Formats: sequence, C-alpha cells, structure tokens
Amino acid sequence: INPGNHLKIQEGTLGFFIASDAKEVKRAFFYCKVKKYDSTGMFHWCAPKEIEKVILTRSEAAMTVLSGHVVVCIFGDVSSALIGLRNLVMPLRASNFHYHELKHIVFVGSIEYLKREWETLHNFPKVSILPGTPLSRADLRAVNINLCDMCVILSANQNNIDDTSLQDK
Amino acid sequence: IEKVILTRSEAAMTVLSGHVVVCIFGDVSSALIGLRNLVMPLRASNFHYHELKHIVFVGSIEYLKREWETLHNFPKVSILPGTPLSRADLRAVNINLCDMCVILSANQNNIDDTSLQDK
Amino acid sequence: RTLVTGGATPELEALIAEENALRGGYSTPQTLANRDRCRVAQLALLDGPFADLGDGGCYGDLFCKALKTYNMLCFGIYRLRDAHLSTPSQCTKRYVITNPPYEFELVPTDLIFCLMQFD
Amino acid sequence: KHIVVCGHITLESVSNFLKDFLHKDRDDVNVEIVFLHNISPNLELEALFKRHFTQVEFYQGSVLNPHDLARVKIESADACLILANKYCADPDAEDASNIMRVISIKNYHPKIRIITQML
Repeated sequence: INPGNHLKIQEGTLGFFIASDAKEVKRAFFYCKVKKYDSTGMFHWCAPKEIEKVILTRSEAAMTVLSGHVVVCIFGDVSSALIGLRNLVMPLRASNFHYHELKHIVFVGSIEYLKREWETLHNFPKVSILPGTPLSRADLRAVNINLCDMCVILSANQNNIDDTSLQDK
Repeated sequence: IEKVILTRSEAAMTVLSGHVVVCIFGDVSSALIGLRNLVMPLRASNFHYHELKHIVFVGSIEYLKREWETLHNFPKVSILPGTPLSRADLRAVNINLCDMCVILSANQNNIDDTSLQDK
Repeated sequence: RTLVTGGATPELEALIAEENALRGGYSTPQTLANRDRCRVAQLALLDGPFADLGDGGCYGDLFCKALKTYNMLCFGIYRLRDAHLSTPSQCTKRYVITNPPYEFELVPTDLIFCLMQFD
Repeated sequence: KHIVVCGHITLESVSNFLKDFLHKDRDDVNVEIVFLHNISPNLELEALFKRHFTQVEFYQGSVLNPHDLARVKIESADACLILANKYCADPDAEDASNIMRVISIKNYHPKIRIITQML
C-alpha cells in the first residue's frame, strides 16, 4: 500500500483502482503516447500479566489521568456468546505505530463475563479493565469519557435475546 | 502421574521411533471408554521387552487422570497433555516416523445430534 | 484483510495455522524492515503546511503537491453537514466524501482522509 | 378528543382500565379509547369491544413504525397512555421496551402528553 520512491514497477503488477464503473478503469490498459515485538515482527508483544494487575476501580481510574484513549463498553454475562475481543485489539497494536504513539484502551463491562475472554489478551500491552456497567454515569465519568477519542459500544447477547424486535435496547 | 506427564520442550528433546499415538476426545462428563483392554494386547508377553511398541496418549488431563487408576502398572507408557487438533502438538511427537495412529471418541454415547456425529 | 486487519501475509498465516496463537520474538536487522508500511490517519488543514490551500484550493492540486512532497496519499474528505449553507451553526456531525473530482473547492473547516508512511 | 393506549394489553388489564375509566360517576367520558398492538386480538377481547361499541376501537400494528403512528392519527391526540407488563421475569427488559416506545412516539410527535409506567 503506497510504496514511495524505492520501488520500480515490474511487468503486470496488477494494481488496484477506484473508479465509478468498470468501463472507465479500462482506459488504464490502453495507454497512448527484551521481547517487545512478536516472533513474526508485526505487533507489539509483552509478557503475560495477571488480571489482578489490570483490574481497576473508580478511584484508581480517577487518579490515573487517561487521555487520548479508546473506551469499549461491553454488555454481557457468563452465559452469553463470545465476540472475540482479541480480534478487535489486534489491528490496534500494529508495529507501524511507535510505542508512545499507541492508544490506551479500557473496558467497562462485567468482569464475570470478561474472564472468559481475558485468557486471549494477556500478551498485549497497555490494557486496563474497569468493572461496572456502561449505564452508570459515575463509571462513565471515571474513565474521563469527555477526553476520549472514540467510545465503541457492543453487545455480546445481541443474537440470542428473546424478543424478535426491540434489539440492542 | 508426575513420572509420566510430558511437556512440549522435553517432548521435542526426546526421540521416538516406531511408536503408537492415541488421541482421546473426552472430558470429566464423558463416560469411560475403556483402554486397559487396548494397552494390554500391546503389553502382552509374546514378544521381547526390547521389541515393545511405545505408547503416547494425547488427550485431556482430567480424563486421563480419571482412567489412570487401572493403567499405571504397564511399562513404557508416556503421556502428553494438550489437544490432538494442534499441528504443533502433533508435530512434537514425530507423527512422520510413527508406526500408526489411533483415534477414539469417548463421548460417542451421549451425543444425540443427527448431524455432526464424529465431526 | 491486509488493509484493515493490520497484516495478512503468508508468514503470519502459516504461523497462525501451525500454532493457533502468537509467540514473542527478538529484534533482528531483518524482519524489522517489515515495520515500513502505510497506516491510516487524518490531517488538519488549519495549522499544518497544507493550510494555504484551505480557502479555494484544488483537491487535485493538493493531492499532487502532497505526493510530490512527502508521498502523501489523500483520497477522502470529512466535511460538516451545513458546510454548503452559508448560515453559521453549531452542528458537529460530518458526512464522508469518497474520491473527489479534480476541480473541487476546499472548505476551511475540512477534515481530510490520509495514509502516511513510517519513519 | 381521543387517547391512545399501547403496550401489553390482556383481558384483566383492559378490564381494570375500562371499569375505572368509563365509570358513570365521572361525568366526562367523551373520549375515544383507541387501542394499539402488534399481535392479533383473540379470546373474549373481541366480545368486550363488541359490547363496548361506541366507546372503544382497535387497530393492529406496532408502535415503533411512523407509518403506523400516522395511521392511528395521534397528531391531534390529547394524551397517550401506556400499559406496561408487571409480571415479566426480567423487569429491566420490559422497562427498556417502554423507553423505546417513548422515544419513538416523541420522535414522531414532540408535543403530546405521555403517562407511562415503570417497574
């Protein structure tokens, strides 16, 4: 994706294009004239961490000034399905970013549900958890949601709910 | 059980040739398949001790602990926990040089699904 | 996948297929040039070097200048809803413009999609 | 005038509403109690509406549809009552449903008077 001034284009490189219709792109062919990184080396890696070193409280979060972060609220419980939160964290920790240019993450959800997915996340850096529920204004203001960069909302029990209508309420 | 529990590192360290592996798909709730009657013909007495085929089990530690009470007296038995579907797990026991591989299904009785049988 | 996942390469695919997880590694002079890839970012044509085209600059002129200056690929525009209307307001919501034509004016309150290289 | 009643309607609930709304000692009863629900009515509700010919009506369709709300013609409604289930296993789901009804109705017409229940 966008190499610059160090690549010479070979024959039949098959570039991708953006245009209105496939007829207009046709004019292109007819031209008239320390373990910080993963083993692969693509995502930052860290030693496994116990969940008690990342579980926070309201006072801990209020002391810990978090700015320029991402808040991912989660609705769920011990009997709901799984979303694969590792699949969400993974694109956000690429080797492209520098270590101090990364984005902090917190989770505002039920710790009992989050146990079932914490075993797939301990290898990632700069992850924090705040137990509670997203509806609590105290919990929302603890993570300084005013200064956040994005506030993702999900729902683990979206599919298996009872009522056909009234979804994601 | 501690004398025979293996790990991936020492499994890679050791060398096994002409052995028999066994995969077990079970847990605590699964019924006793019964495997003493499988180990015994291999640990018979007709052939000599030097020509005896080594056995390594790949299955859940809970099930194997449940069934270990009737198997510990048979010599030259090794165990390796994990899962049989993991490519690294199978690669660690030298499948290529193995004699033959067996696969069982412990919970075959209690599964009642019309499809997905022995998936 | 290689644009939005972060990386979808034969090496990582083979490693994931073999292991089903990831393992920590070590830094080397090789496999560290893999960092050089383009990410996604948004500029701000108010205090940067591109603020001089924020009045009525041509989108294609800005694109060509960005390329010939810093290899700076820009192909999307984030613009306020009532930007077309001259009546001032306090609306924050912004729509998204994909592939602007060359003869395009630039509102001074514009947010521009971008990809940037690695330093 | 006429009022709109939407939500969980069942024989005992509509009886409790009717026997206290259409009592003779309350002289002003000259309002039309139009109903609203998604499922088709059954049981003796039809006979109840039959004997209460000139005082009640009924309609079919959910309350979250603006076309349905236009059909019931609440644009001139004096008020809009709501009946909420109090026997549900989960109290919070029904209460979120009531909030959903309120936001839909207020989005359609932003000045009518609503008297809703809570759990």
